[PDB]
This record gives sequence, C-alpha cells and structure tokens, in this order.
Amino acid sequence: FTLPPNFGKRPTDLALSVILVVMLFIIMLSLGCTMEFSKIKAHLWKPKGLAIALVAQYGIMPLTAFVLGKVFRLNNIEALAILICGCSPGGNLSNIFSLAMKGDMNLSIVMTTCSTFLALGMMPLLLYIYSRGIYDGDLKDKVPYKGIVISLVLVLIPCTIGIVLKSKRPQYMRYVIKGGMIIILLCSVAVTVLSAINVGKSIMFAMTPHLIATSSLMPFIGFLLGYVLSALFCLNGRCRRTVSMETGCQNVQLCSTILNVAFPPEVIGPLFFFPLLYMIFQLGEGLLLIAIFWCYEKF
Amino acid sequence: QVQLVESGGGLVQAGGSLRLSCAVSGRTTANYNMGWFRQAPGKEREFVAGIKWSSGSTYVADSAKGRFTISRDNAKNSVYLQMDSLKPEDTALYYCAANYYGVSWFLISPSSYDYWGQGTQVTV
Repeated sequence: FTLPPNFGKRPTDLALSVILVVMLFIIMLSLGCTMEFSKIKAHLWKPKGLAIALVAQYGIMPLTAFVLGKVFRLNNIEALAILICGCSPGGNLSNIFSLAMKGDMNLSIVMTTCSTFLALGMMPLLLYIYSRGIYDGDLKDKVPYKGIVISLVLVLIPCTIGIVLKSKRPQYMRYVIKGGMIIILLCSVAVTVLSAINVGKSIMFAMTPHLIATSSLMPFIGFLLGYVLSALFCLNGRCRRTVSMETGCQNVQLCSTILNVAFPPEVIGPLFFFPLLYMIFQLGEGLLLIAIFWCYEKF
Repeated sequence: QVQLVESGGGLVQAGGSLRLSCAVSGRTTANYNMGWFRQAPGKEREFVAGIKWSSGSTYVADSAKGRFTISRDNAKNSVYLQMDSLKPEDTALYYCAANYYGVSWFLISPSSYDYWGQGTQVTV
C-alpha cells in the first residue's frame, strides 16, 4: 500500500469537474427560485435579529474547524480542507429540513441568500486570518485569492439568473421543482459512484477515523452552538431551532468545487472525498434530530 | 523560504554506490515532504523518491526499488539519498524539491513542489 493515487488520467477528472460545475449552476438557480426582495425591504427594518444569526454562522464555522483541527493535531493540508468545509452557504438542504418539520421558510431562504452573497466578502478574509494559525501560516503563498473569487462569481451567476427571473415571468418555477429533485438525486448518485470508481486505493487514505469524527461532530457542534446562542439572545423557540439547523448544514458542493479547481488534484487527492462523507452525515443526523425533536415535543 | 543545495559528482558505470547529499538550509518546519527528481535530455522532471521530514516515512518509485533509498539527517539539516550501484542507463541531471504540504500519502506530481536547489548533473 502507501502508494500515491494512480493519477494522470484526465477524462475522469473532467467528468468530475463538469458534473460539479453543473450541480453548482442548478443549486444556485434553486436559490434563484426563491423570491426575497419583498422580504428584503420589510426585514431591513429589524434585521438585527437576522444579522445575529448571520454573523454567528459566519464566525462559529471557521473557529470550529480551527479548534477541531487543533485538538486532533490534524496535518496541515486536510485541516485547511476542513476550514474550507466549514465555510460554505449550505442553505437548500437546511430549507428542506425546516420545511419538512416546520417554520416560516421566508426567513430561512433569505438567510441562505444573504449568506451566499456575503460569503464572497468574508470568505477571503477568514481564510487569510485563520491560515496564519495552522502553525505559522505555511499556506500563505498557496491560497488562490483571485481564483477563489472566480469560483465564487461563477457560483453567483445563477443567483443573478434567478433574481432577474423574478423581474420577468415567475411562472417558470412551476416546472422548476420537478427538475430540481431529479437533478439533485442524479448528481448525488453520480458523484458517489464516480468518486468511488475513479480512485479506489486512495479512499483508504481518505477514511481515517479522525476525518470521520470531525465530519460527524463539527456540524453537530454547529447545531449546538446555534441553539445556545439563539437561546442567549431571547429569540423565540422556532427561530432558535431554524437558525441552529441552518448553521448545522453547509454547502458540500461549493467546498468540493473550490477544492478541485483552486488546488491541484494531487494536492487535494482523496481528501476531496471528505465533504461527501460530511454531507451524507448531516443528512443522517438532521433526520435523526428531527425524529428526536418530534419525540421531545410528545413527552 | 528554505534554500537548497546539492552535492554529487558520481560519473561512473555500474558498481558505484554514489554518494548524493542535499544540504537543506531554511525553516525546517514540521510536515514538509522532500523529494528527488530527474532531467534526462529532452524529457521533463519526474518523481523518484521522497520522505516526510517529520515522521520519516519514505517511498520509492518503480525504477528505484531495491536500487535507491533516502536517509534523513534532521539534526544536521541534510537529506541523504544513497542510490545503489546502477546500470549505465540512468544518466541524468537530478534535483531536490520540498513542499510544506503535509499528507499521509506521497506527493508525486512534478508541478507541486516549490523549493529547488542547484541539482547536480551526474552520468552513469
């Protein structure tokens, strides 16, 4: 064993890249499916409560990745990858969970959208500050600032598509829901099977128990910290729970796309497999916590 | 910000355990790999061997199994590639390179590495 991935084969890499970019397009269009400008004006009056959730999820996510990296003294590059993992919008799935259980979707979607179009703002600065903290900031000259911004703007293009679509005929979202479900299911299964077959040996390099423990705890920890903070600021139970679970689940697609495009494939290697395990684990744990809550309200 | 430098002058046919030593000067931090390379005329650089400076795990490319090695000199800030006596074939310019990247596997790709010494030219 202890062999480097049998790399050099481009067509599989390109298939990975193209499916990832198209899922980025479709998910950010699904963001554009939601109308918010009407709520933007109304919520500008008292956004302080909303802004608290925003700054909380912007702050906790990096520091959590930082502290879990430190506590497991994780090697530098995968700790950096985890840092990328913590910082991502992750709103569609959260919206789905909340709609499944309860809540006013109007808030969840607007926090998601503003998280997106402020991520390009705070993303680079948080990367810059917390890169220095790994040991001395060894990656300082490897962070692709402008390339990250390019990835971000390509992500943001479907946001522009959706927002201008609001100005035009909103009827198009009547068919939008179907297609969205089919494309998300197909892309999920496709990435699973392709990222499995394309590299087999390196998966064992990507399955270290430390990675499993982090990918499990840190989203759960995000849930807990959102819960406790929203309890601290006297917010209602429903808003507290919504913001908690919105924090708990991130954007695997954005992180994966940044990992593949911003850094060399051999640099990321099977560590690219981490966000998939992440995402499936938040799916499982979110369902479990939904069931646990429905048990709690009973008794 | 690490400066590299090499020392090798073995130009002989098979039967020479050629002393190769790559003195390293710089921030010898943790978790940085360091490797050795090739330049035969007209073909690009390609990986041969490497080792994490911190843990000490080494790897060997296919051509060098049983034929090369690498040794850490961490107290004196040196790396020690003793290539075993090799056929007249392997005549090539060799290099040194190291990345601060720390990972379980061995990074192999040409373009990844950053710090380059004045790699020695040796024939066999």
